Amino acid sequence: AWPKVQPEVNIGVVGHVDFGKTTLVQAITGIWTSKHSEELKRGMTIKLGYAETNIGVCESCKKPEAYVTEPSCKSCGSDDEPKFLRRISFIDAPGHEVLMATMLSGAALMDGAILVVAANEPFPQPQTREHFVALGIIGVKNLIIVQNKVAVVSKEEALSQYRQIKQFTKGTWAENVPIIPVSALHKINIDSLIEGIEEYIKTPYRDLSQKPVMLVIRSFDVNKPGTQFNELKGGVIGGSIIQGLFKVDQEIKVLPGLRVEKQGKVSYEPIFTKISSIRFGDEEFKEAKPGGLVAIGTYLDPSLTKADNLLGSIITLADAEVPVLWNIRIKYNLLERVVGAKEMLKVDPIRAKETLMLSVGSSTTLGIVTSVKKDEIEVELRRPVAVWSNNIRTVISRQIAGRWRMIGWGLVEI
Ligand SMILES: Nc1nc2c(ncn2[C@@H]2O[C@H](COP(=O)(O)OP(=O)(O)CP(=O)(O)O)[C@@H](O)[C@H]2O)c(=O)[nH]1
Ligand SMILES: [Mg+2]
Repeated sequence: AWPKVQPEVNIGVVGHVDFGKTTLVQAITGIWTSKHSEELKRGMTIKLGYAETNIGVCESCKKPEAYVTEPSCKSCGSDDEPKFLRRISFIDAPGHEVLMATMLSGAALMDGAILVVAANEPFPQPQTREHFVALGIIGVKNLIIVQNKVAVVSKEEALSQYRQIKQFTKGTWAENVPIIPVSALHKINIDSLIEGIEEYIKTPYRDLSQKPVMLVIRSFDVNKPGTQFNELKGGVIGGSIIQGLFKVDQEIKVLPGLRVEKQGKVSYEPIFTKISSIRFGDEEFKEAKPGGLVAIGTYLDPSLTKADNLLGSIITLADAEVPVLWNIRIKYNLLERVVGAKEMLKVDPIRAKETLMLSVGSSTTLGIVTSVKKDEIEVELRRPVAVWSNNIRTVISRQIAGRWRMIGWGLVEI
C-alpha cells in the first residue's frame, strides 16, 4: 500500500573519479544511472545520472536493517508491510577532472549530498577537496561522507582513513559530518547508509508561494526513428524544480531560449509553450514539485529540444518577469588556493579583460571582466543568463593549466 508519488528530495552523489558513485546509487536504488552509449563505452559518468527509490521502515524491527527500499519486512520477521517514509532520488555527478562544470550544475539541483571516498585510496585527493569546497560554496551542507570499497580493506585501515577524514573536516563546516563505511559493489552495510540519509539528509521545506522555476539540465526527442510527421510527439525538457510548482496545461517559457542568427548577428528569443505532460521516471503526474528530476512534455518541435539543446536554460511561467542578462554584476569572494589542481598553487586576483567561467544555476557561461573592485566584478557574458531571483549563487572558474579550475564564488546582483 505504498503511494506512487514523486521524489521529494534530491541527494547528490559526488566524489573523485572511479570511487563507486554510480555503483553506490545502483546499490541503493537498483538502477544504473549511466544510460548513454558514450559513458557506457568509456566506463564513467559524463552527463548527470539520475535514479530514484522509495524509502520505508519496518518499525517492528531493529534499525538500521529495519529500513527497506521496497514494501517488504520478510527480511526482518513480520509479514506486514513497512511504513512508507518518502521517495528519494539521487543525482549522480561525474567525478572526472574536466567535467567539474557539470558537477557544479548538478549542485544547483541538490538538497543534500554524499561525498564518496575510496577506502583503498589515499585521503584527501583533488576532486575530493574540490567537490567538498564546492558543496560548501553552493550551500549543500547537508552532507554525508561515505567510505566506499571498505570490503577490500581491513578495519584498521578503514579506521585509519576515518581518522584522517575527521582531521580534515575538523575546524570546517563539515566537522560533525557523519562517516559511513559501505561496499557499493558487494552491498555491505547499505542499511546504515539509508539510516544515515534519513537522519542527516532531511526533506527541506518547500515554499510553494514562490514563483515556479525549473532548471533545465536535459532535453530530448521521444520520437522513435521513422515516425511519420503526424504521430510526432512534442519536445520534452528535463530538469529539476527549485521553487514553486508546475502543473499540466500551464503556459510556460524557456529562458534565455533560442539562439537566433540574423546575417551573422546572434540574439536570443524566449521559447513559449505549454506543458502537455509531466513525468517522474516511469510514473506520470498532474503536478510537479521540487525534489526529483522531472520530464516536462511540451508542444515544441522535437528539433528544438533534441540533444540537450536547451541545457542550462530555465523554465518559468509565461507571464513571469525574469531578467535575461548579457552583462552581470557579481559580489564575489575568491578561494585562497586552487583546490582542484594536483599541484598546490595560489589564485591570482581577478584581472581586467580576463576571461572567466561562471556557473549560474544549471548554466555554464564564459565572460570577459569589464570592471574589477574589491567586493564586486562586472562581466560581459558570451551568452545571456536568466536570473530568476536576487542573490543567485554563482561559481567563478579560471582556466589554469589548460583546464577550468574553480577559484571562488559570488552572488549575482540586480
Ligand atoms: N571493490 C569495490 N569496487 C568498486 C566499488 N564501487 C565501485 N567499484 C569499482 O569501480 C569501478 C567504477 O565504479 P563507478 O561506480 O563507475 O565509479 P564512478 O565514480 O561512478 C566513475 P566516474 O567518477 O568517472 O563517473 C567499477 O568497475 C567497480 O568494479 C566497491 O564498493 N568496492
Ligand atoms: Mg559514475
